[PDB]
Amino acid sequence: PVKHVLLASFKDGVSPEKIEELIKGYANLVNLIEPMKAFHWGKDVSIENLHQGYTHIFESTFESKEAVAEYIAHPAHVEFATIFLGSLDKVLVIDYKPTSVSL
Amino acid sequence: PVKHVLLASFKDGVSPEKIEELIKGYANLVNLIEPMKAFHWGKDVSIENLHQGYTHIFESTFESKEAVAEYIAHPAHVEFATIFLGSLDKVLVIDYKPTSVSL
Ligand SMILES: [Mg+2]
Ligand SMILES: [Mg+2]
Repeated sequence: PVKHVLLASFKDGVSPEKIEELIKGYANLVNLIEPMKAFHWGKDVSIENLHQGYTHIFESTFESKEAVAEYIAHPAHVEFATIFLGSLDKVLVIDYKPTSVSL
Repeated sequence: PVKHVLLASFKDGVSPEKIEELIKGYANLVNLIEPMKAFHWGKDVSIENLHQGYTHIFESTFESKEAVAEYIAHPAHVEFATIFLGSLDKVLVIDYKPTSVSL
């Protein structure tokens, strides 16, 4: 359905340990928030030098645009987002419905 | 394996028709380039106002980091990239190996 993509840069002084702690917390929102169905992440390993300072990507899966909105309004999201966003330099969010060249 | 993510903003004066033409061309690289295995895209429909001016996302799937490198070096990529990049304002690329909280 709808993929919720967040790209991030962790601020100076955020440890690798705090990053893995934060990522486990973000992923836990699957469990805490009904509409969020799955969570995957990655550290950038590109070679093109086009990452624009972002180092990580987080993708969460939803069944609809309305489900993403419910997630954003959910008090567990609002609480955790303060924690997570507090450790970021850069953030970028895009939501899309995966489309392909299909018949 | 490795997901190759490109975020884009189309420059002023690129028509919706030229965009769909360009997207069909990018997607065709699946066919032209062995290492590229699948292609999906989306227009941003986020509500958070965090998209940083990017409007589209393109995700291509590869089997390895080496396969992405082969794609970048492939002459069909080099030719088409001039065309596609010529119509962009903003571009951002990240490659990642999808990771999850798993046992
Ligand atoms: Mg859930
Ligand atoms: Mg191919």
